[PDB]
Amino acid sequence: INLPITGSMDTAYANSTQEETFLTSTLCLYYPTEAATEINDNSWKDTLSQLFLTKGWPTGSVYFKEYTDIASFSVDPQLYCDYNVVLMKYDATLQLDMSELADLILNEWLCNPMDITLYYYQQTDEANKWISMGSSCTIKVCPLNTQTLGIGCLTTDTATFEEVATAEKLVITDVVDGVNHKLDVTTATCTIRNCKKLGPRENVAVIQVGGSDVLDITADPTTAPQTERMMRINWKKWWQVFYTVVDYVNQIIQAMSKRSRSLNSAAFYYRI
Amino acid sequence: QNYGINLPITGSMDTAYANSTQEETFLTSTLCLYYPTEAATEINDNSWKDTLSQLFLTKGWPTGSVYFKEYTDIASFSVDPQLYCDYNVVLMKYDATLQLDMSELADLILNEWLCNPMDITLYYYQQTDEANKWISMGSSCTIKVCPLNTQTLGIGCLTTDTATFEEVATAEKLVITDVVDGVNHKLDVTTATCTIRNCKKLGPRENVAVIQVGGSDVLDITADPTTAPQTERMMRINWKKWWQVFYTVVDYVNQIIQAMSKRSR
Amino acid sequence: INLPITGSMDTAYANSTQEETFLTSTLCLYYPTEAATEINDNSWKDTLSQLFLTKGWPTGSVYFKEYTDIASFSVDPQLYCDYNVVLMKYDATLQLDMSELADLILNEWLCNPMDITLYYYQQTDEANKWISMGSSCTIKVCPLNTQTLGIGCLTTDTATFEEVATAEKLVITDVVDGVNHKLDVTTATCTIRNCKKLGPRENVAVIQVGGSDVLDITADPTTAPQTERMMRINWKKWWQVFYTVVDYVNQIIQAMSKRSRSLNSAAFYYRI
Amino acid sequence: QNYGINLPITGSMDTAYANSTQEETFLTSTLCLYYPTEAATEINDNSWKDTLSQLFLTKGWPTGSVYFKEYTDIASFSVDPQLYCDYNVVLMKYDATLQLDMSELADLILNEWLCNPMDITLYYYQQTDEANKWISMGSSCTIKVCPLNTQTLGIGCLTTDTATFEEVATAEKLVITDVVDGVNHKLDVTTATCTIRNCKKLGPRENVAVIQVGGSDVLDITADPTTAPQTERMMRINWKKWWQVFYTVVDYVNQIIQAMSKRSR
Amino acid sequence: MASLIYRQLLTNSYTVDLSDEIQEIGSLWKEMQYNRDITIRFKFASSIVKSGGLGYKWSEISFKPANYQYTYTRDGEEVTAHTTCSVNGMNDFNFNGGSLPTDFVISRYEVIKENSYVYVDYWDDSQAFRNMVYVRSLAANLNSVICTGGDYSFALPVGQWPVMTGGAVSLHSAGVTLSTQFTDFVSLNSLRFRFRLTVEEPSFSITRTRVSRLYGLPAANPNNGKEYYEVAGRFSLISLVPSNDDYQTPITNSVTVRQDLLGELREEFNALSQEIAMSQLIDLALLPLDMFSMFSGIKSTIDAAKSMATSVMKKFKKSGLANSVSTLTDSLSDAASSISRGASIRSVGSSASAWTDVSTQISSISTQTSTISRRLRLKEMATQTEGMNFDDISAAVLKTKIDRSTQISPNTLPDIVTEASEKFIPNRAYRVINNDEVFEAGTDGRFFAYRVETFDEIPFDVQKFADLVTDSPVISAIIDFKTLKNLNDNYGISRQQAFNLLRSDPRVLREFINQDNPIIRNRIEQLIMQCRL
Ligand SMILES: *[C@@H]1O[C@H](CO)[C@@H](O)[C@H](O)[C@H]1NC(C)=O
Ligand SMILES: *[C@@H]1O[C@H](CO)[C@@H](O)[C@H](O)[C@H]1NC(C)=O
Ligand SMILES: *[C@@H]1O[C@H](CO)[C@@H](O)[C@H](O)[C@H]1NC(C)=O
Ligand SMILES: *[C@@H]1O[C@H](CO)[C@@H](O)[C@H](O)[C@H]1NC(C)=O
Ligand SMILES: [Ca+2]
Ligand SMILES: [Ca+2]
Ligand SMILES: [Ca+2]
Ligand SMILES: [Ca+2]
Ligand SMILES: [Ca+2]
Ligand SMILES: [Ca+2]
Ligand SMILES: [Ca+2]
Ligand SMILES: [Ca+2]
Ligand SMILES: [Ca+2]
Ligand SMILES: [Ca+2]
Ligand SMILES: [Ca+2]
Ligand SMILES: [Ca+2]
Repeated sequence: INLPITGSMDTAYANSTQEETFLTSTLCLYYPTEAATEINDNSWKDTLSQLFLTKGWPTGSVYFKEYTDIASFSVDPQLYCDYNVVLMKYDATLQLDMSELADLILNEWLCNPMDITLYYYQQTDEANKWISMGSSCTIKVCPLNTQTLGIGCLTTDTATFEEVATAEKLVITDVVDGVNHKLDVTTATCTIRNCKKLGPRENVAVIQVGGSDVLDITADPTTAPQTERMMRINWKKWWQVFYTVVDYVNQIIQAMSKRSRSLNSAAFYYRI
Repeated sequence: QNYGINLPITGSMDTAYANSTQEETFLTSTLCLYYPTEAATEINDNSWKDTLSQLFLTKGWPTGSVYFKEYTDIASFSVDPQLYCDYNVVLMKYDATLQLDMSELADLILNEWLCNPMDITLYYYQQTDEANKWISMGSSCTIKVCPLNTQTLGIGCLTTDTATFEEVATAEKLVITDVVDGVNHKLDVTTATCTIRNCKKLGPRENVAVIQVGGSDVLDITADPTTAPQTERMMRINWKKWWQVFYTVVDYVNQIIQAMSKRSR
Repeated sequence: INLPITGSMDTAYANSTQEETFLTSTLCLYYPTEAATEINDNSWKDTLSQLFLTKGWPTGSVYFKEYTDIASFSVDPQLYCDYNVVLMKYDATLQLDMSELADLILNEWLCNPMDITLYYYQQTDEANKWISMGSSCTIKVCPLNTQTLGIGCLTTDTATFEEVATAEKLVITDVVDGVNHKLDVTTATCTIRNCKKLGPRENVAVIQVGGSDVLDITADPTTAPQTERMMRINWKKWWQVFYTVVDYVNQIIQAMSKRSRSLNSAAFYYRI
Repeated sequence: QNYGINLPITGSMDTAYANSTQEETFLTSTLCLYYPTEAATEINDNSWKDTLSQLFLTKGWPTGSVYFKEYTDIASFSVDPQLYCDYNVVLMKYDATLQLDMSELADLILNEWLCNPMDITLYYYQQTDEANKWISMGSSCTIKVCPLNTQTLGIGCLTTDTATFEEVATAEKLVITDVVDGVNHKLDVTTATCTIRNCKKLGPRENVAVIQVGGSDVLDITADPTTAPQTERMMRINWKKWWQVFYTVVDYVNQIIQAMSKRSR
Repeated sequence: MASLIYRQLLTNSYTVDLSDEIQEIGSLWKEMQYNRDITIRFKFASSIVKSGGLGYKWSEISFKPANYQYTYTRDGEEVTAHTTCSVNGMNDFNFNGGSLPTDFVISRYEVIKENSYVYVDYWDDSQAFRNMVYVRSLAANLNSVICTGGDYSFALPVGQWPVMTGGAVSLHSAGVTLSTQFTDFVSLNSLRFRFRLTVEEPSFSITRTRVSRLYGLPAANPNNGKEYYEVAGRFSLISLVPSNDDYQTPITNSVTVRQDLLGELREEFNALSQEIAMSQLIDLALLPLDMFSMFSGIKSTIDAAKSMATSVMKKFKKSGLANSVSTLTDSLSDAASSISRGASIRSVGSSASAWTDVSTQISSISTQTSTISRRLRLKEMATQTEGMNFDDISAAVLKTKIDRSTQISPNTLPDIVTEASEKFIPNRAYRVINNDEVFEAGTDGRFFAYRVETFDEIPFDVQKFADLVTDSPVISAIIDFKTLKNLNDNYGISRQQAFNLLRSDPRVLREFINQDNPIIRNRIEQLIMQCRL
C-alpha cells in the first residue's frame, strides 16, 4: 500500500485493546523437555491454562509445544500462532546455534532455493545470506576470482574447499558479498536456501532462561543490539519461570505485535 | 509503503491502458506443474521435462522458470501440500471413489486458510462462523466428535467412553470437518499419527489452478450445499493420453495465467 | 457480402416461419443400432413419420440414418440434410471420442491435406488443429528446432517419438503452436488433414442420451461451453426418447439454424 | 462481412480497368487435371508429371499448385466424383456406347446440385419443378419406377409385383432420372450397391471444364429437349496422340482459366 | 537521416551477393571471464600411396588429419585434452626420372609453405569448453613452434636408397574460431586455432636426385620422430550466459533459446510502444544513425556481430518496400523509353508521370489521392521531402525498441527490421505547398486543401496537386490539417510557427511538445501507437 496515512495530535486516546486482544488472539509457549522432566507432572498444562484464565487469556487460547533440543527446534521451525514465546536454555557450547535460531525466528526472511550443481551463487547486499537446515549440514565453499578460478581452492577438488560448517543442524552462512562462490553440501541431508532479510518478526519472544545476554542477531560485529522481544531470566527451577511468564504475560504481549506482511506458518517466506 | 494497513484507493475512467504484462510477467515469474506418476509411466521418457520446458520457452516462460513436482497420488499430495511458486498448475485424475478427497484438496489449495493449532486432550472447541472448520492432515486421521450441552455433558455420547463418540472420518489422509457452529465438541484423534488444525477460510488463493483431467465437474468446494459453485481456476479436460494433455496445457498456458492472479497475502 | 446492413426498431414482428420451414426443409435423425435392437420392430420409422405429420413435418421430409457405433459414425460423418439431429450414448471410455465427434460436427472446418513423408508442418493459431480419420490412426509426433533436429526425440528411431494417439478411429490433435513437428502415421489406413475451425455449424444438434454434460467442444481448458444445440436426456428405453424428441422438436429446430457458408455434403470444407 | 444475405450492389461506368489478376491467381490458387489411364499407357514415362509441372512454371503456375489425378474410366470416375480444387480440368473420351453416361457426368460436375436423401422403402416421392431430378450412383444401379394415381394406386404397375414396374436404368454406375413432375412415384432400387439422392439443379459450377478429346459435340447438359446448349467450359479436341493434347492444354491454359471462374459457394 | 539508414541498407545490398557467395563456397544476460591458460600438444599424419610395377614409383605422398589425446596439468588439476591437426593450401611438387618402369618417380607430394595454413581443433573436459555455446569475443596469444622434418628412406628393393632430409617451418598463432567435434551420440563444441607458416633455414632435399636447396616441410616425416609438437599460451574468451536476477550464475550454460521455433515478439513491441517518450524521440529522429551507430549498442553474439547488417539486408531486399521501389523505377524507365508505343493507362495531371498513374483500383478523387500517396512513401526514401519524413520516426522507434527488447537474436532481427519498415505508420499523409495554398493527401483516401495564414478549406484541385507533387518537394503530415486547425483555434498560433509546422520543423515541434500542447501530444502518441508491429 504505497498510499500515505494522515492523522492529528488532538484526538483522544482510545480504550485499552488489552482484554479483547486476548480473546481474539492465541498464545503458544515453546518449552524444552527438561521443563516437563523437572516438573514430573501431567496436568501442569491445564494448570497454566486455568491461570491464564484468571490473567484474562481465555481457555481455548493457550498452547504448549515441547521441543526436545534447541537444534531439533532450529530444524524447520513451524510457528503459526498470533503470539509466540520461546524459552531458551543457556549453553556456552550452543552460543552460535541459539544466536542463529534467534536471528532466524525473530526476523522475517524471503527465501529462494539453491541448486549447487547446476549453478554458482553469490550475495548482492549485506542482508542476502544462505540458511542451511537439516540433520547434518557439512558445508564447504570456494570463492572464485575475477576469472572464474578458485582463490585458495580448486573447482574440481573438494578437499581444497574452505569448511565453514561441521555437522550442524542449522547454519547461517554469510560470505564476501560481490564474489561468485562454488559450494559443496550434503544435499541429501540438508537443504540450503538463499534468503534476504526483511523487517522484523514482532510475533515471537525469545526468553533466555540462563546466563548473560549473548545473542548477536545482527551478523555484522558493529551493532550488537538488544531488542525488546529478547528477554533474560535467572533460574534454578521451571515452575517459577512459568509463573513469571504468566504473571508478566501482558508486558510480553506489549513487547510483541501481530505481523503485517501476510499469513504463514514457517520462519521464512518462499518466493522461488 | 504502509504494511498491514488498508486505505481508500482512487482513480478515474479516462486513464489510458498502461501496459501489456504478459511476456514480462512470464520472464519475471515462476510456473510449477504438479503431475501424477501415471503420466510419467505412460510417457516412459527421461527427457520429457526438458522437452516441455523448451516448448514453454516458445510461450515465453524461460528455461529456469518452469518446474515439475511429481506426486504419487491425490492422497499423497493432499498430505501437507506445500505449493510455493508464483504460479501453480495441478493435474487431477477423476475417481468416483475419491470425489470427497479431491474436493477437500481443492477447498484446501484454492482457498487461503488461517490455521491455529488445536490441543484436544485439554480444550473443547466450537466453530464460531460458517467459514470455521477443522482440517486434519497426516498418514491416517481417525476423528470422533461428541457435541456437549451447556453443562459440559454429552449428547448421545459419553465423555469417558470414547466408543460412544460419533465417527466422521476413518483413516483418511485429509479431512475437512464442518460441525454445528455454536456448540462445544470433545474430540478424539490419532494425534500420534495425524495433526488437526482449527482453520478459518479467508478469500481465495488466486495462485493455483486445478485441472480435472477426466470426468465431469464434481468439486463441491463450499461446504454448504446451496452454492455448489465453479470458479475460473477450476478446469476440465477429457483425455485418453497424457502427451496431448501436456501439449494442451502448454498451448493454452497464457489463458491459465490470465485466469490466475498473483497472491495478496 | 462485405456491404453493411441497416434496419430500425419501429418495424413489427412478422408471422411465424415455423410451419413453413417444415414444409420446405428436411430433418435427419442419427440413432444407434441399440435403439432398433431394443425396439424389435420394422415400421417404427413410418410410425414416427405419421407422428411428425401432426407436428407439421410432412411425409417425405423426415429421415432416419443408422450408425452401428460412435466411432464408426465419427469416421467421415456424411451429414447432408437441412436439419440434423444426433442421439449419442454416454460411455466413460468413449468420452473423448464423443467430445471429438461434437467438435467435428457442431463446428465448421476448412481442411487442407497433408504430405508427411515429403514435408513437415506446424500450427499457427489456437484454431488450427490436425484431424485424422480412419480404421485406426496411431499418430506419433516429434517436435523439431530451427535446424531440423529433435527435441526429446530422434528423427530416425520412430520408437522415440511421442505417441499422442494409440488406435483411435478419430483423433483431433492440438500441439504447440509455433514449432515444426514431424509425424509418423498409418497412412495406409488413416488420412490426416490440417483443419482450421471456422464458425459453428448451426445445422446439427447433439443429444447426450445418458450421463452428465462432459462435452468440451473448445480444446482450451478455460471455456468448457454448453451450446444451444447440445441437449441431455436420461433414459431407460428408446421409445420414450423418440417420443420426447418428436414432442419437443420445434424447440430443437428453434435452437438450430440453417447454414450460411455454402452447400456441401461433407462435415468439413475442402480447399486443398 | 455479412453472410447468408443478399444486399443491393452499386457501381459506375467511370472506373478504369484494373491490372490483370492472372499471374497472381495462378500463384494463390490450384489447378487439377483429370486424365484417362490410356494416356499414361500410351506414354510409358514416369516423369511426365514433373515435366508438365515444369512447363506450367513458364505459364505462371508454381510447382506445388498443379495436380494430376488419374481415373480408369468415365463410369469409374462418375462414381462419387469428389472434386475439391480451385480450377478443375477433365479430359473425356468419345464413345457412342457411353454418350448418355458421359453426358450425365457433364450434367453432374458442370452444374451445382442441392441434394437431399431418399427413403425408397417408406415414402413415395414426386418432382415439383423442372429442375428436381433423382441422381443415383454406385457400382451397378437398377432402378424401377411406378407412377401413382390420385388414390395411391398404380398406373400400369402394381405396388406389390415389382416386375410390373418400368425400368429406367439397367446396370448403370451413374443415372440421372427425370420423371413426370407432379405425380407420386414408387421406386425399387438395389440399395445395397447404389445410393440415390433427390437433387435440385442450381446455377452452374464455374470451377470445372470438360474437354471432349474425340468426336462431335453430343453433350446435352440440360434435360429439356429444346436447348441442347454448348457452354463456354465445354470444349472439343481432335486427337491422334496424348503428348500433343497435354501440350495444347498447357499452351492454352490461360484461355481455360479465362473461360472458368472460381466458385461462389 | 533515420530514413538515410534504410537508403543505406538498400544501397549496400550489393554486399549480400558476395556474402552469400562466401557462405556457399565455405559451407537479462551476464558475462563470464575466461582468459584461461592452455597448452596444445599435437602432431601431423601422412598418407603414402605407392604404385605397382617393380616398386620404384609413388603416386602420392600427402598430408592427412591427425587426432591426439593426452593429459596435462593446469592450476593443480590433471585435465585430459584432445587435439585434431590438419592443413590446407599446400604446394604439390613432383619428381620424374623418366617414363621407364625403373626410374624414380614421385607423381605428387605435398609441401606446406608460407601460402599454407594449419588448423588445430582443441578440446578438454574443463568448464570453458562446455560454457562456450554463446560467445561474445575470442582471441588467443600463444608462443610459436619450429617443426622440422626428419630422415625418410624410400624402400627401393634394388640399388641405393633416396634419403629425404631437412625442411622446417615456424608456426605462429594467428586466428581463433569455433568448431565442433562430432561423436556418435552427442556433439562437442571446440576451439580451433590457425597457425601461419614461416619458412626457415634448413632446406629440404632428395639425395641421389636433382632436388636440393628446396625449402618447406613435406609429409614424409614431418614430426622427425618427436611424439608431438607443443605450443603454450592463453586463450581469452567472453560468454553470454543467459543469467537472471542477480545471483545463481549458471555452469554448463544451462539454457535453451528460441531456436525451437514472432508471435510474442510482436507482444513485446506492443508493450514497449507507449513507454517511449516524445521529446527525446524527436531528438533522436534527426540523427544519421548509419550502420555502425545502429548496430553498435547491440551486445551481439560472436556470429551476429560478424553478420548483422548483411543479415538484415538480405531480407530487407525481399520486401514490399524494395519491390515497390524497383517497380517504380522500372515504370519510370519504361515510360521514358516506351513513348512511341506509350503506356496509356492513365495520367491525372498535365502529362504522363509515373507518380500519377492510377492502377489496381480493386470517390474517384479519393482513390486517385490514395494511389498518388502510396508513392510518396517512396519519395520519403528518395530524398524529395522536407520534413520529419515519417520513416525517420519509424526508424527512431525501431532503434529505441531494439536496444531495450530482450528478445533479439541473429536469426530474429532479420525480417523484424523489415516488418517494422513495412507496418510502421501504414496510413500516412503528405502535403505540397504552392503560392500559399496547401494541398494535402493521404493513403486513407482523404484530401484537404487549405490556406496557410487563415485555415479554411477549399475545393481540392486535382490535376494541380498532381502536377505539383510530381516535381516540387513534398512534406509530411505529422501536424495534419485536422490537428493544425484545432491548434490554430484553441492554442492561437503565429505566422512563423504555422509556416514551420507546415514545413514540419523539429524545433517548433519539440517546442510545442515542451510547452505541453495536448493537440500535438495526442497526434504523436497516435503515431507511436501506430508504430506498434
Ligand atoms: C473508554 O473508556 C472509558 C473509561 O473506562 C469508558 O467510560 C468508555 O465507555 C470507553 N469507551 C467505549 C467506547 O466503551
Ligand atoms: C399474420 O397473422 C395474422 C393473424 O393471424 C394474419 O391476419 C395475417 O394475414 C398473417 N400474415 C400473412 C402474411 O398472412
Ligand atoms: C498494372 O500495370 C500498370 C502499368 O504497368 C502498373 O502501373 C501497375 O502497378 C500494375 N499493377 C500492379 C498490381 O502491379
Ligand atoms: C506501465 O508503464 C508505466 C510507464 O510506462 C510504468 O510506470 C508502470 O510501472 C508500468 N506497469 C507495470 C505493471 O510495470
Ligand atoms: Ca549452528
Ligand atoms: Ca554478507
Ligand atoms: Ca583451501
Ligand atoms: Ca478425505
Ligand atoms: Ca453415540
Ligand atoms: Ca461450520
Ligand atoms: Ca478419439
Ligand atoms: Ca521421446
Ligand atoms: Ca493448437
Ligand atoms: Ca448412365
Ligand atoms: Ca408395367
Ligand atoms: Ca422433371
